[PDB]
Amino acid sequence: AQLVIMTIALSLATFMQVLDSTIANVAIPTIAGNLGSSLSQGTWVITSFGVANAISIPLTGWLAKRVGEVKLFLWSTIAFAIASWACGVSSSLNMLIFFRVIQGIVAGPLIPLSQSLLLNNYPPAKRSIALALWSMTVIVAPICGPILGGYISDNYHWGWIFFINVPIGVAVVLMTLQTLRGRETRTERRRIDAVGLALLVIGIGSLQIMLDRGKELDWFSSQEIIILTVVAVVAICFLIVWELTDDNPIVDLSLFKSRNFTIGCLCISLAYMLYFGAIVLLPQLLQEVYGYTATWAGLASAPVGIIPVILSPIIGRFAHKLDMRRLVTFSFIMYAVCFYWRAYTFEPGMDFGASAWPQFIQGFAVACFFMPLTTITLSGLPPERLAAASSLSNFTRTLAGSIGTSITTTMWTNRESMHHAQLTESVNPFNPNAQAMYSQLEGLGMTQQQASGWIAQQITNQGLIISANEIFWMSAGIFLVLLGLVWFAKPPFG
Amino acid sequence: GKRKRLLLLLTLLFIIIAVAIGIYWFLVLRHFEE
Amino acid sequence: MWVDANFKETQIANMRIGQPVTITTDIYGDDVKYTGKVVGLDMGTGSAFSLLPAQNATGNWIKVVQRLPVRIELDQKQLEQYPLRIGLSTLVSVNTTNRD
Amino acid sequence: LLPAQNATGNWIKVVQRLPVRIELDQKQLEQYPLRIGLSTLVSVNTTNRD
Amino acid sequence: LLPAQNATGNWIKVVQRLPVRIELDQKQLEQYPLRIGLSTLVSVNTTNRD
Amino acid sequence: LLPAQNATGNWIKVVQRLPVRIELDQKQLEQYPLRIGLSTLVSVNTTNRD
Amino acid sequence: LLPAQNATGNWIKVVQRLPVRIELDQKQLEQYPLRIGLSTLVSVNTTNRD
Amino acid sequence: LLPAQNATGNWIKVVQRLPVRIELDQKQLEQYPLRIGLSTLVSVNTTNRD
Repeated sequence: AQLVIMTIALSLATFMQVLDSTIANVAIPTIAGNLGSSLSQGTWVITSFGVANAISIPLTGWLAKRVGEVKLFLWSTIAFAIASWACGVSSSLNMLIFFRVIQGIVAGPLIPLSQSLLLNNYPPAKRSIALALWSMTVIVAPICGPILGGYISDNYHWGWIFFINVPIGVAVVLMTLQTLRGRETRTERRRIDAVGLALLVIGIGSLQIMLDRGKELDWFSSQEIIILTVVAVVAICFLIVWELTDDNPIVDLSLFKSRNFTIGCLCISLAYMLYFGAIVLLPQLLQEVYGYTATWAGLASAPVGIIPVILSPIIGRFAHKLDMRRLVTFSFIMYAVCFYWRAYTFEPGMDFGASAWPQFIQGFAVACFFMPLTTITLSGLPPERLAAASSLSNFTRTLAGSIGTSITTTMWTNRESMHHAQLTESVNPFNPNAQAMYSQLEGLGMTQQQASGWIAQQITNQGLIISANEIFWMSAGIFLVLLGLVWFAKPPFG
Repeated sequence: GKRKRLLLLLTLLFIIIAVAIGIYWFLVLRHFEE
Repeated sequence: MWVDANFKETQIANMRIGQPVTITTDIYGDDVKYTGKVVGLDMGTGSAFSLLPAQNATGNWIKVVQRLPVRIELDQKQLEQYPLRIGLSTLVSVNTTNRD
Repeated sequence: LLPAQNATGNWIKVVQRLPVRIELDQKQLEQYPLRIGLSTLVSVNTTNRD
Repeated sequence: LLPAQNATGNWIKVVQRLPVRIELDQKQLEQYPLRIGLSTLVSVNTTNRD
Repeated sequence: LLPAQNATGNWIKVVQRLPVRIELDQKQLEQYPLRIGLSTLVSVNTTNRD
Repeated sequence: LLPAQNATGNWIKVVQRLPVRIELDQKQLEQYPLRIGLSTLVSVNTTNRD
Repeated sequence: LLPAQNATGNWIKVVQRLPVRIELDQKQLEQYPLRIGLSTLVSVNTTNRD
């Protein structure tokens, strides 16, 4: 059948972007080293893509209304394949940044355009099934990425991270051409608004730069961050004020007039903020405070996909007899349970299983959060506008993810510093079981200064674990309050 | 259009207020290393 | 045995010597109370005599509210019947109404 | 050297532990030798509290 | 008491700090005693540069 | 060597491991030498409880 | 201070750094003094390779 | 300095690395001096196993 092949193709189209997003952050250390640059210098390889993608995502609908959805999809896929190949064969950090910028600008129309095509092409008899299948690919790729990324980083020369996308793009283009022939989309020509584009570029770029660079510059203690935040806020304020008054919609804000859309967008954005701000810490915690490797660290998040890979069809099959709101509430409760589980069970000598059961539990929470909330988000809208709504949803979700990461990292480091301060106090003279430690250390031949450094390192590790567990507790508590918001949405679902 | 004229008008007031606050805070920090 | 109550700098003020105190422990729960008095406050915050930097040199500096220990002396007729052990947690409350 | 404590600013409370010492019947022990550091599961009666 | 090692590749720039000594007046210390380690907010009037 | 430093306030049960000293046939080491610290995989035949 | 261990297994490649010694003109330091630990920016003209 | 302690109950397998010594032609070091701790890329030929 053509439907199944099309489903596979669009799943791959939305899978490649997530794979590329997740793999680079894992591979950044070795890539930075091989090109004679530092971690701060190399981390620009991620911020550039972030800014480019952030700009590209909101603009999907404008190009959709003119170029044509199918043509845009095909052209974007081929261009992304070419850009990934170019990045893979780079030979300098600057050239890598350039090609990453191009790749990010190109890749914007993948996820929302793919979702819109899948939603429209499938007959309404199986809309729920199509949406259920789509949510899987966004829930499995983030874990399918880091394992392979680590294996490639530690075994073969980098560049094969950006080569795997070439065959995926080739298969996607071949299948799309062979399956979507004749299912064209109506177009329309309209005037171009310049102030809107300029205001969007400046504001969103400034916001992304501020979020991605705030940490190293100690946020508001650097004038650069201050000017960036000022320009961002001013651009967004004036830009938003304009769009509601603009005749030609560079961004279609009329969708916010629907109560369901507002509530769904807010809920998904905030829940995603919490999720993505939480999961980011675990890899770093394992690699730095426990000695894990990248491949082992990624392997600790495998048990999340065990549950969704099963329940996703079952939820899709039975969607006819469920009040989706109750699924959202259950998922929020399940996310609180998992984070409280992590909070009261992390210990310096915890085995691999101590950080694998909680993700097995989180599988349920992730499984029943994307499909229902996205079904509510796009409820009752006409078939033609599904593209713009998807673009808005994705833009908000990505913003939430970036914000969550930015807040969580700073909180982690600062609370680690506080705990370090509160701990190093006990290490003084006038204290038994403190000179004994020095005696045992000097027994092994360490100097006095080396022993002091070793004690300081141990205090640092303990502080990181305590600070990391303080963040999980806060996240779960915050979840407990976000529970009830999903009930404000009316039931026109369909 | 007119709504657009008041969109630029309200924005200008905030900007002027911020500029005026910038001098006070300037003088405050300039006269004291804290 | 005595109790070392760590109060923040915000609370250290208004505490004098001899003020009444009430201490409740966890092993015995709320079924048993203790009476005591302030012996005095320490002329140091613990970080005074530390042998290592309070924070890392590489990292930035973050403000942390300090704590200052206080010596509290228990009544000895209650210990003999409800004895304690070193390092047990306890909730302390100091009456600061009277300030000589 | 690094005592976990309810330092001011901590969001999660902690409960201390106090080791108590048990004694084993040696006739059983000689039959099934044990070794230092092995884990177990102890259930102490409290019906009589003279 | 523990040196910072800047030649390690994994180096992130950070603004440095320099200690400065400030002489308090003893007459008001008797009225309001201070302990070692307390925290204060300071302010230096640099209007005169001579 | 050094005590497992005091935990952060949580404690979770984990399985313990106990070393076993396994001899080797010297006549085969000379053909295929080993070195200190090389990982391996042993399998103890335990069908003769005695 | 603490020797680097590179034969570990969790090893990753990072750029190394090599300190270089720079002299200064003392007359300039006469009127704008420096202190140990202050950060700086350095620019070396390598156009003369001999 | 501290031999990594296995049998800790939180053990995960990681590859082990064994250092190998290489003598560098001394007639070419004088033309291109090297420093302690400078990273390099090593290629060792293995066709002649005798």
